[PDB]
Amino acid sequence: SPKKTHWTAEITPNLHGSEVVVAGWVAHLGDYGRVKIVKVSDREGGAAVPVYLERGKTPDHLFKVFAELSREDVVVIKGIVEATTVTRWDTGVEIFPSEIWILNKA
Amino acid sequence: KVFGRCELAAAMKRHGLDNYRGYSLGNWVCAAKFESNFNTQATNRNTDGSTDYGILQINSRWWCNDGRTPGSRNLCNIPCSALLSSDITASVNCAKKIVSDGNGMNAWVAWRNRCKGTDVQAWIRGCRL
Repeated sequence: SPKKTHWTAEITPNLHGSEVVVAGWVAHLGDYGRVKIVKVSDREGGAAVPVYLERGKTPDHLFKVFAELSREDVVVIKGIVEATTVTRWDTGVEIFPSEIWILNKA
Repeated sequence: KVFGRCELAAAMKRHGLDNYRGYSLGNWVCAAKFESNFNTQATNRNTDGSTDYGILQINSRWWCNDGRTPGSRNLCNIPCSALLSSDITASVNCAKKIVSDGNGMNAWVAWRNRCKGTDVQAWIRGCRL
């Protein structure tokens, strides 16, 4: 398990392009087919950073890890930050993972 | 059925997609274009055993039941075949649930890669709405 480099609230657009390691629990799961989204938090009443799995861009083996994911699971995730425009549905940041570790099942 | 650009915009507007969850009509027309090319029969299998169906390429893993996808949730509570009719009511209804899941239209990869952040209104401009 890699070592946490940022809190989910510390993941900001400035980090665009750099590699980060976040650690927390699964706040939310979304499976839409070619796109899967897992939101991770490490502080109650704090930010949940969206982690993105996109077929054709994300390493295929990570889609298996995602399949074993449940809400409240504790995970460690290494990935690249990408900046986006803040909207009702966009935090302003996204993480594209290269590793997804499950430390504990709910 | 293969819709015409303006024909589809009118149907989507009629079904109340304009500004649904904050997304202007152009977004929905643009998404359909790059997901299904306006074809309601659109069908595509993925390597994971799931399939995408209809004008908006809804996935069989969580959202519709096609009877051959493991881990089926069928959250839209409709058979995937209902997403193939020339009547887009089923697709629209299911898309409304999907776009309300918590991630907006980010559920659609084609929209993300081809539509998001562009002048989407261009896809309805001119048509008599």
